[PDB]
Amino acid sequence: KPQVTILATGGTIAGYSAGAVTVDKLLAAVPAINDLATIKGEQISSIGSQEMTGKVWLKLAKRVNELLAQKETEAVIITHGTDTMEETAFFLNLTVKSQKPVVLVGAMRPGSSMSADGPMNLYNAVNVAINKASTNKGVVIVMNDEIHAAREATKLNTTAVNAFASPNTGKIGTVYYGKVEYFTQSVRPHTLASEFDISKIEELPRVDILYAHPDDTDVLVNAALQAGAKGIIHAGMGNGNPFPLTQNALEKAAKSGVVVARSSRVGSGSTTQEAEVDDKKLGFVATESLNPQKARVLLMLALTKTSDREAIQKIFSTY
Amino acid sequence: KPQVTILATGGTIAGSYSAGAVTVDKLLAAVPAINDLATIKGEQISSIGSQEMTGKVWLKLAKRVNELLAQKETEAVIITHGTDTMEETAFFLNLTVKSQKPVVLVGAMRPGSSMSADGPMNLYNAVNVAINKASTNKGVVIVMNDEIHAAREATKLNTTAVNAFASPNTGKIGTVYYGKVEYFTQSVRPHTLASEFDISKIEELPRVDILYAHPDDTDVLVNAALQAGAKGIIHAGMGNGNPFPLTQNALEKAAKSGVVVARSSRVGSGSTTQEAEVDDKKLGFVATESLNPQKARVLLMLALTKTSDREAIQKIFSTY
Amino acid sequence: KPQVTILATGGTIAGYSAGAVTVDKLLAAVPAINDLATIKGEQISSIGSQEMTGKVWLKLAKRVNELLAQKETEAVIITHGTDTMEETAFFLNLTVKSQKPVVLVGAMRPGSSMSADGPMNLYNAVNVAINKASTNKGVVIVMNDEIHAAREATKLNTTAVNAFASPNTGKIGTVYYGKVEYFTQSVRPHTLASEFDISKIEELPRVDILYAHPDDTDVLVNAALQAGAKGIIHAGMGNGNPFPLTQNALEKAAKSGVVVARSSRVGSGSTTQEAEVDDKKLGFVATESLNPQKARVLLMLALTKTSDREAIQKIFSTY
Amino acid sequence: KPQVTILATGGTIAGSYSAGAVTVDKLLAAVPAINDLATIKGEQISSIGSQEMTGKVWLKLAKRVNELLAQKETEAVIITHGTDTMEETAFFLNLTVKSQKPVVLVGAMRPGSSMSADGPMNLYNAVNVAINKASTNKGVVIVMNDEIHAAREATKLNTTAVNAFASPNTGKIGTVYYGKVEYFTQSVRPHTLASEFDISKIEELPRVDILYAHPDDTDVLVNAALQAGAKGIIHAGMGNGNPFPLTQNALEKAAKSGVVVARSSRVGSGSTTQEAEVDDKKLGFVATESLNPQKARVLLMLALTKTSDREAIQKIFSTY
Repeated sequence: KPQVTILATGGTIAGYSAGAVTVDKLLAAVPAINDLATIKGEQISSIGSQEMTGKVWLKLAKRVNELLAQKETEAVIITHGTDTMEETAFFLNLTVKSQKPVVLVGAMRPGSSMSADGPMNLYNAVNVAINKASTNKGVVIVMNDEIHAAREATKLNTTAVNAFASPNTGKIGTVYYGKVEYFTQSVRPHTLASEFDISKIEELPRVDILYAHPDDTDVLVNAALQAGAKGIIHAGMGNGNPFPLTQNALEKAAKSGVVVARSSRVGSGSTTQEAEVDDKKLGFVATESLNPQKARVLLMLALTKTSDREAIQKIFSTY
Repeated sequence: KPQVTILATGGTIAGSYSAGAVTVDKLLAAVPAINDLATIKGEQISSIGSQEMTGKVWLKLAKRVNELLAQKETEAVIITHGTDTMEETAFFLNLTVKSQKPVVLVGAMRPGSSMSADGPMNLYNAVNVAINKASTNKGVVIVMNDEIHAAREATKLNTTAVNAFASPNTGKIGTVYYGKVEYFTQSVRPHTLASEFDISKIEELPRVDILYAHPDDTDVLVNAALQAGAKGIIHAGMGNGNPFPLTQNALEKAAKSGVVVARSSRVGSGSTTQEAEVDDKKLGFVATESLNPQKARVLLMLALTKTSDREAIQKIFSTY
Repeated sequence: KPQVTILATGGTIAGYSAGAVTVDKLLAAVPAINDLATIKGEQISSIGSQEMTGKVWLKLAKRVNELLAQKETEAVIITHGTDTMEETAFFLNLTVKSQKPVVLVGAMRPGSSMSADGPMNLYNAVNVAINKASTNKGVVIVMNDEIHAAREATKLNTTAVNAFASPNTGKIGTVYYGKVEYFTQSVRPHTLASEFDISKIEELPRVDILYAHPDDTDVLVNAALQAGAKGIIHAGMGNGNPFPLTQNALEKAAKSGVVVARSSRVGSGSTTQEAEVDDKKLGFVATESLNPQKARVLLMLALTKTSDREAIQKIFSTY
Repeated sequence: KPQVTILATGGTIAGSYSAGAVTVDKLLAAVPAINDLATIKGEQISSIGSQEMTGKVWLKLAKRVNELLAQKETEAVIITHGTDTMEETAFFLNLTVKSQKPVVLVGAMRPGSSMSADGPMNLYNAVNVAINKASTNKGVVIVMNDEIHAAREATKLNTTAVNAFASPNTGKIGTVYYGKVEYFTQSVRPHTLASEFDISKIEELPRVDILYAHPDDTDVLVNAALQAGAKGIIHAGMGNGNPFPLTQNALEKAAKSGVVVARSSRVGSGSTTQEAEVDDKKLGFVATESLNPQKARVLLMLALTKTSDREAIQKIFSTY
């Protein structure tokens, strides 16, 4: 049987020792997985996803690269809370240097809730990890019988069991009662094709996210920059447009060396280059086909190796 | 024919006798078909991009729509507006217009100069919706891409697509295909005449800030809004309105200091429920439920023109 | 406590005597509902939804009107299979003469499946039935924490727990862990405002559904008409367009007195009047904002009281 | 500049030196911008509405796209096609074109004469996608409403909207905004060069009927298709491909008689799985999995040009 390691980041999502007790619990909740793979488990952290920090990210990614280097460790499944699951998977996607499957799975309902999604999500995540076709697909998310590329996925609804979507593309595969089928695959660089390496990095650059609205202000740009932000993701109106006042504030901070990346509050689509705001002239970067919270993870990583407007924009037009 | 007034908030959404406003005059030439259906009056309320929208433009606009709609000769009011913030303007007027006559906001995802410009058709369909019988008492509506959306539900969800507008929580209330208007549903949430908000004597809207949550969040943005004098704050939290621990304490501090903290979600749809993870009652917050951060901000500025009481404000979010 | 009757149409969807044993089972699976309402239960039928017939429909609707006439019967919940659930609810919506809530609920996963949606769907359906706001909303469907108007709902996916959508509008309300919220309501005539009455009707008119495709045929029109169809729903290409050959066949059958209603295979949108095909001249009716399977239920009902092209078209432009 | 050939299957999707086809000539005048990007050749393969499409037009088209793509001077091939059946044509060529050079199908939801006609912009974006580097080896694609859709996944899902096209099971593979092409994904399912289907020596496609299931279903439509000589039948069943009992027995009879019965679903998305309610193996049916009834029909006519074997045909549905 394939050996797989489940890394728990908090509590149980679903209902001898795999290693972590949290993982032994899940294995009791779903005795089913044991006929599928040899499961070992570790407790990477003990938090809720809304408490996650860059430190936990580094910890995880580094631990994931270790596990994946071992010839007898076929894949790694990370049980994660849903709130920030898309940020962690995206990070890992640009930071894990392996062709082996890394599957993040979670649950919209407590395991103690009637009709808890967790058990089937776990059963399905495990079948995807050990599936020959998941190799080279990059980091993926398994929720509600669907398989999403980590670049494309976002949590679009607050409570629905089907809260995960890939607004710009769509899921890449499906897994129904453990049967896995892939129809597409990402074409943008991930994992072994990523230029970022976080072994040696211990702290990530500060990057704040600003939310645009009419009658906007300049004090939040100011406070982020005075608090030491290296980058600022501006979730702008429509096609990444800012209120004239905050634009002035964003132009001053870019001259002060803070990298200002224009995103959008909108929810989907690309925040294009050469639309209404002139980024070359003002010194901003356009985040293109990425939301504010994922554009931030990219900006943090970009900042660990550069701060040139042209080079960062190239990264956004690349990943 | 019915008399319709068109209030221009910026420039021509279609194309590149004087109705009253030059912009309106270029629209009428842009697509003449509109003249065979209504006697149009045009009026320039402001000349800006929707990203430059401000509370004062909002106040002037509403006050004007109310003067126009009191007139028997005026059947409807169409507002050409930029897309970026159309949803906030529409939502504001919806809790602020005291008439059941239709108030229609229309725009274009592409420049009038563009090839396959969407503005002409949206304008034409918009005149049809304004003069249709079934549009009365439906509240303020947005007409874009052959669809009719309720003001409370509409949001621009894509940066560039001609079909950028959606109502994620519900769906469009009707359709308009080459002038043919049909309604299939209607908002059961109070609006217009049934709204308790009256902007008549208001010169200024209170300041309400919106903060975007993420892992490794901070408390400096909360404090700045506080110092900058925010009367209220919308927190687009993680998942079901969840704050990062550090930023929750900062928020708790602002609520003690009298700033109204309303929890929303950066997620995009769904409700930021009560009785979820955060104890709002104990922390002194208010859950905005089925509203995105930006419309939750418009409801809060309004609420604040009347009350700062947490219970009342919660009730307002649970009603509108 | 409100009294409510659950009418079972087949087996258990979820996990003293309410009446039907199927209903006693559900009550054991979800002891929760018993603090909510006084439940009585009946077994209207013992079939899978793909076996449903017009006879079962009449039976149900007639039984529903009876129950709803009783002052102490607050609402009726019908546990139904998902395949044809939209056809039954639509029928009932135009046939139940009451202002009381009629809620259809089902399950995409077996109750014996891990993460079965049935228990929470039942818990939620019961909270909606007894909710003061569900009165006058017409017949509704409760699936996956959502409330759909019966006119608008369709099963859009074969396996997803979230397979129910209202493609043209959207759900009208939500029910999360029993908390119910309505945001919209239908504006098209239902229940007490419907002109149809099925007490006295014992058999419904035959109406076949044809599927359009390039290189289409005329033998299926022919066989439906020779088999005695009174109406034929043509699920056409795009905006209800037919292949020239089958159009000829459809024009001959309309002259032979079969009512031909143009719908679409497309999935959403209105199959408009005065688009590419001239219905007046050819004698067809345009089904407008309705799919093939729901346009068929309407045509059957229209046929119980008329067969004039103008009057039927008015019904399609009405309901 | 790159040389692109435009094959017109009907009329002008935009607008109301000779490229080679008059229609193509009107397109070039409709939007000149296209001439600054490629040297265009035009060609009228047929002049019909897409609802009149037939198997023979499909065969001629493919055979021609293959002659064109063998030529070194030909960089891509754009096919203007009516929307109604664009998805079947695209899917056919996708399992039938032996070249990795891009094959792009474009159309318009509105008449070229219409106000805010979508055809001009779609045409322009379509030329950009055909001449872009990343389009090679992506398979046949449809370009509509600023989006690039894989042929296997595309379907017209709304009767009138300019954004009628979607890929319900996956999503668009990329986007094209004012000529700027980006790809975010690609089909992992075999197409074009990797397809085992070769139409070169084929004069006719076998007859495959599609039946629509519903409660109180019948057996007379199954028998008629049988009598009419159907070689295969697509059954758009209820939910997960479920037939009404009566019609299942009729279908079982056709499978015994050598007609290939392939179970699909009228539902609209999802897969018509195996190991579901019907025992296909025992009944002799084939499950079409993640394919709608109409594309499942195109795959089956193809399969049938090679085999009638149930196992093989199932494998083909499980692969493409």
